[PDB]
Amino acid sequence: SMKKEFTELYDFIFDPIFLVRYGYYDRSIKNKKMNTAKVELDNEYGKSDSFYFKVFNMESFADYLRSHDLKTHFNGKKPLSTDPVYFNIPKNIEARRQYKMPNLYSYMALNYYICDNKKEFIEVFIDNKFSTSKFFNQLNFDYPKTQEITQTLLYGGIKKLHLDLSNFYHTLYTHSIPWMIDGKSASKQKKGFSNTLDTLITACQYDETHGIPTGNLLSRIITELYMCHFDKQMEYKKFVYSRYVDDFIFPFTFENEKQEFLNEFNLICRENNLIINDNKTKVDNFPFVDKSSKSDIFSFFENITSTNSNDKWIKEISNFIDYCVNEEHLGNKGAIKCIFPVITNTLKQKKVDTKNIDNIFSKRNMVTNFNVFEKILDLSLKDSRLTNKFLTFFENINEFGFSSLSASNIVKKYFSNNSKGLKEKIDHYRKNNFNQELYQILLYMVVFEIDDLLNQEELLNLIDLNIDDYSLILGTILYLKNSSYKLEKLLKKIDQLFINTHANYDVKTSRMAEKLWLFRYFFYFLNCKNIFSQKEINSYCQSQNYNSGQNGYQTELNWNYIKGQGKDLRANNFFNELIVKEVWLISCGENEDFKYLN
Amino acid sequence: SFFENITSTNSNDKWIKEISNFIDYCVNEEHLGNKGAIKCIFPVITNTLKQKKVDTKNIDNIFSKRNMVTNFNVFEKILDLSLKDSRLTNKFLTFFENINEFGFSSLSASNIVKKYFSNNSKGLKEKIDHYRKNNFNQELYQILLYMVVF
Amino acid sequence: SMKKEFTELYDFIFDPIFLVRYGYYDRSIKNKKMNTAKVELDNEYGKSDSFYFKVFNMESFADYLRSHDLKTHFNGKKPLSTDPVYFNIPKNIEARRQYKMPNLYSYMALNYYICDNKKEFIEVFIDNKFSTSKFFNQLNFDYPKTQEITQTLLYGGIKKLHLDLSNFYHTLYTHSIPWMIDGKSASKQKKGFSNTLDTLITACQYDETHGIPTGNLLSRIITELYMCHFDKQMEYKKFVYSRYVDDFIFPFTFENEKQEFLNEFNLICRENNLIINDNKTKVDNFPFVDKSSKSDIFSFFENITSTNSNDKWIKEISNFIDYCVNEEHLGNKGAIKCIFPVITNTLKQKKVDTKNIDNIFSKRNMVTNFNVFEKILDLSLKDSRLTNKFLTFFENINEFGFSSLSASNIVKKYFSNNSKGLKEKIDHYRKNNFNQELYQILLYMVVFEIDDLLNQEELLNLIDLNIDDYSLILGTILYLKNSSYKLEKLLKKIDQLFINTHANYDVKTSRMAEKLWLFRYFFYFLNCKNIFSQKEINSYCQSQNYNSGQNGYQTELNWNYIKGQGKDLRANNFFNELIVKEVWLISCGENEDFKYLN
Amino acid sequence: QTLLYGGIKKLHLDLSNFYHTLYTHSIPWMIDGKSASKQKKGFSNTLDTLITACQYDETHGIPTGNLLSRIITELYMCHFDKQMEYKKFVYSRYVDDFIFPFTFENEKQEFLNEFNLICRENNLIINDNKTKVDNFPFVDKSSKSDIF
DNA sequence: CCCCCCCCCCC
DNA sequence: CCCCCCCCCCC
DNA sequence: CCCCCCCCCCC
DNA sequence: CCCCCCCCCCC
DNA sequence: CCCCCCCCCCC
Repeated sequence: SMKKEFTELYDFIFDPIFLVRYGYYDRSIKNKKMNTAKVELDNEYGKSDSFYFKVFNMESFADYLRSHDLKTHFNGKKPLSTDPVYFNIPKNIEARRQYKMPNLYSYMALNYYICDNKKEFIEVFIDNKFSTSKFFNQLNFDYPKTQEITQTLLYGGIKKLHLDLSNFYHTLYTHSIPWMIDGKSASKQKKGFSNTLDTLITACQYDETHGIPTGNLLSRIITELYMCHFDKQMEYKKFVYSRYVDDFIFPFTFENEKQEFLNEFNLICRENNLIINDNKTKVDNFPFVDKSSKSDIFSFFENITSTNSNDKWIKEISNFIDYCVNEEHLGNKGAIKCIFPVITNTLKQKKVDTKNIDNIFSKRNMVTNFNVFEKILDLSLKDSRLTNKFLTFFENINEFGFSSLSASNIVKKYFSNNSKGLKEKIDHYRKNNFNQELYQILLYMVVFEIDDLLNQEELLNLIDLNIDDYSLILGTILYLKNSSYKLEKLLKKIDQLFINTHANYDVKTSRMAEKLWLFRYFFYFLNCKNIFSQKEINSYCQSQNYNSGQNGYQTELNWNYIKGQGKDLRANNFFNELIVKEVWLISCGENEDFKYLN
Repeated sequence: SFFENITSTNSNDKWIKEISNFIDYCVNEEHLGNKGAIKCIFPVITNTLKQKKVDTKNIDNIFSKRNMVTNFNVFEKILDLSLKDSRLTNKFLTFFENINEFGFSSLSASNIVKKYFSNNSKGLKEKIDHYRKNNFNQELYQILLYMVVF
Repeated sequence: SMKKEFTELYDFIFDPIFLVRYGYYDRSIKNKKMNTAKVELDNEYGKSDSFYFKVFNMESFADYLRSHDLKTHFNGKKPLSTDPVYFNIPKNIEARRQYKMPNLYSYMALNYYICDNKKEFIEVFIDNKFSTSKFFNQLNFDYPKTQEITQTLLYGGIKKLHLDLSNFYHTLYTHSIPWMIDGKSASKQKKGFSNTLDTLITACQYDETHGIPTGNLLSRIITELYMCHFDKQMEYKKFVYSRYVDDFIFPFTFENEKQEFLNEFNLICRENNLIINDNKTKVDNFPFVDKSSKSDIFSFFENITSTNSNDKWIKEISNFIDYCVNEEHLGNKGAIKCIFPVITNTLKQKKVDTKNIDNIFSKRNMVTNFNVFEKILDLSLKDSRLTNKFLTFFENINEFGFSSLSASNIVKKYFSNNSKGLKEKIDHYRKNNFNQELYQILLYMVVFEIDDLLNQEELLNLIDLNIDDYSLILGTILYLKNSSYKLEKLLKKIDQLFINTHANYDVKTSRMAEKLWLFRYFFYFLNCKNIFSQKEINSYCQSQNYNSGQNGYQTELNWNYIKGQGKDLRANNFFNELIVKEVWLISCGENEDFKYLN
Repeated sequence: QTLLYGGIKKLHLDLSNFYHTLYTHSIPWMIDGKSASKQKKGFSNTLDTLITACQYDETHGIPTGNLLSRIITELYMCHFDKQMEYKKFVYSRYVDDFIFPFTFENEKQEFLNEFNLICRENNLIINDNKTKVDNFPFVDKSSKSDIF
């Protein structure tokens, strides 16, 4: 039954371990058996578009949860307020979009509350008919199935009205969530489900009521609940439409239907402080335009075989990249995303031999200096949202036989040829807080062993304020990967950053409820396993004249002393429990020395 | 040449999705100014089904299958396409005649059209009233002819 | 000196009595001597665009303040939370804009706090150089002077960049006010000036942190402080521009200047959760376009004299209206606003005799049935933001000699000819909460003695939920103006409304901290002076079987019983102090019988 | 494609009527420096003399339609390229079709100023109609895959 | 995971 | 035509 | 020339 | 207010 | 109809 498929999917999804192991970084899996009871390191079952799993993942945390219960940390009535990792990404070539990756403690508080009240979500989701977003790309509810549902919903209509909400996630008033769930006139008399949910959301973003912490699956689930209650209001008024998150497709024939729909939709938006993006409002008349047909794209390679020469494969792949970039320019949404999966699947399906793949992607044409890996790398650097897809593509063809040393040399050569523009780019994103672009550049330098772009001085200039946690981690990794440099300068930079960050806070505020919680955990976890040698930390702190004590040297660099400071130590106790059990949140590679090339 | 790389060895699900994408593609072609593209949908689907040499029971499965999760059926999509333009009534009924000869059961088609009409009864009654007041003869004719036939 | 003119203006403005007498309804006066120490009723010195002064004004309250001190009501640390009057107005022919007229108690709390900390505002305003909005159209800082300042600020630039903030007032995060004033990294540790200011603002909108309560002068002053601190940040980075509220005019010559400005402006907007309206972004190249020249408009009437016939005056005025409507269509902002003042000033300056004015505006052409007052009335009904300008124009020409009975008959005839469309309009705005349009129609019916449009049944359908206070007052006035109808049905409607409104609240919430505070004050003030006869209220409440008691009949209609209910009675005590002293907030006319035709 | 790496935007520039209005005495300017035209007998001066002899001592334009003209024009344009490379710019040129890859508007403006300066020095005129910036995702209208 | 056909939307 | 203000729309 | 894959840009 | 020239921007 | 390749335009 339809109901029973929905129920299976939602009992899979609404599990705390699922919700952190794939939810935190917004990962999707296509089969329940992918959710193995072991730590996954060498492969990736998941599909994600934000963060590189081989460096940043929740596998160790999920393994910890699988055997030990952290319910006890999450019984205090008032949820602890914490600062998230602010991580700004491109919306397009011009605009920006803000992610907020919550403190893991606040994430887990919200996570257990949502799984404890999962029926609040599941009854509405299963009763809902208009949402194609209430599957969250999980299991087998992929893009063609959601388009099938949308097509069914658009029956009978000679016209389509398209409506969008402007800046929906990022300006959503969080106290309007209980209005949508329970009725606005019942907000005026807490202790209910929706009020507590709002409180935990604001705790995830430091009691900020402006917007929802975007970039994770719990936020998507809460937003979907909000929007399915919007859908319930519109359905009680007897309207039929398709919604993907905030993209409303209204089928209609007569203008009175359209006008009555617009009045009702305007009314609910005004009641809940929602704003329509009037730029995106458009009526499409039949015959309907469809710019997102992907048939030509996935059938680019029909007439090429493994009997074709490696040169024809190279030129065909190059033409493919140009063709999909042009398709995306023309309005074919997701065409650039399609380049990497379909190249990989064509290489697998045409059954090209490993040594032929090595020749295809490692060949440098002598006259033209052209190499097709370099073209694909430059394409990925054109949009930092493509970082994960590019690195997954590299992983796949490296498995297919493309040598990792050859890839490292190609990326090194690319970076040397473009070093000046790349340094100007790094400076641009550092001044303007373009977090994902800087992250992409540093992650490529970490992955492909680029040690020539930035010297010691620029690397230490990376460790400063207005740098996101992930970039701080990647720069610190770049610095530790170079054995020539000595650790005192990094210790000084990190200490300065920690003190300056704590200076923005009440002196009774715990460190792990503050900004840079993830970098701090990285540091304390490294120090706990002597990559950050305890002797040289002692030397640095002697140089700084810190007073010793019962726990140690009374510095921001000493977790033994830090874990006990602050009035509320709940986040500190949670992260100390993680540190003692050797739960890592940042993967240091197979051999603990920060190499990700396999 | 939409259907060059599909064969009778392809699964019925791929045939369903390929036909759906075909309909969307020709509707977009007609929107872009390709005159007669929507007319082309029915003859070339029928000729592809004949030429790919798909078996009668496979045709029955292709056009009678209701996907349980999505409630999608490809005959219902083609029927709704035909109701989008009443000049398509004859082409739709000829297409139904052809695939019914190809093996698609007439009782299954009747149930599919009945279900479509029940789900859209309110809008269809408003449509009937519209064409009755405004003398839209072919639209009313198409609706009543579907009710007679199915 | 420049400083000393600024100082004079700001010591005039930052006075509590000024800030309520002209600030509450956003009124401007051109001379300090207009701020008389008496109640103004028959004339209006002020200039306002929102609410009709002859019905809604603060003159009685200001007279009360002038002799008695209400500081004592405003010493409790935690400000009482209240609901404002929600009053939605057209933004244009399509979009809407929300006003929130605060509870007078919360207004006065904010008012005294701001005047007590006026130096916080005045130092920044006087030090500011980029704002042409920091004069609030007061005294002699009118439109040409602000344009003079803007012109000076735009010197040296071959290009202008225009930037706007989208939905600035209505989506402003109120906790970002202390960020702008003090620095965002100092929000994390209250008791300071900016935090208390934020708290009083949210108290004005029922502890809602989404947006600023728009439609009054205190909101404009707070928004100007916010924006002048934005200007201080941009000036420290050595940029020069003109700002009107959120309209940024950046003068520049080279594209590097423009790009650096855009990066800095984007950075501050991202820091303070401000969103640029990317639709309004445009660069203008010299030679510069100027679509707002008003020279032809104010010189339409140069070649007409009082020796011209009344027919030529009629036709000239008609052509004038068409010409300014076309000017506004072409992008001449404020051209339609210009119609009424310049017609009035032309009639005064051409020195047309009173009987000639009567003939001009009262003449009905027999063949064409055309009357120029009816055309101007229909123009005003085309945009409800024109209500005040139309009624001021009528007041002026009525003073010039145009008979009020003739105007009443003309408006009556108009309303009879268009009764069907007008009833459909009334229903439209009632279903869709178009508050200002409904207000305009009911205010015309009140002013011009229209008693034929709506019978008793529709008038009682006016008294229901989702109707703003001002429309509720105007409908109740329409009902009391008709002596044929008896008062029991209105008493039943009003009682139902009061009970239903209190049902949305905690049972310990005081009535005058709730929605419909202004309607409730209207009712209680009428009952206190026996327009709402006490005998017939007793009869109604006997019919409803209310239990009597120490104060009276224990109903929502009895202020004696109502004033003592609720845990916090501060708002009730303040409004009871107003009621006892016969301070009215709604003018009932010269002879207390609700006639405004003079 | 290799030359256009690293760029989020492309600037397209063309020279108007390049072959047919090329001042032939500007060839020694491009090859040797304009301030060295004022004191012949050198390579570039003799080359200019033979070109004008091919078109009846006409100094307006280059005799178009043969490979020697293409070689001389390519020498001229590669010296233009040497001037732009010494100022540390990277672009693709086909004859007179300049494809400038860039990311920030300051790069584009500095390139435009330098290019304008050299064009003014050598009596070269930009076809302002063909000037356009393309933003990524880039348009490509010349795919021949369906055709072949 | 298992054992042809895939691959895209949003915030 | 008579005795200021005019003057244009359509088919 | 020799022995699959080609084929187009400019002036 | 008092005693020529005015009149418009925003939210 | 018979025995590969079809299939569209208009009024």
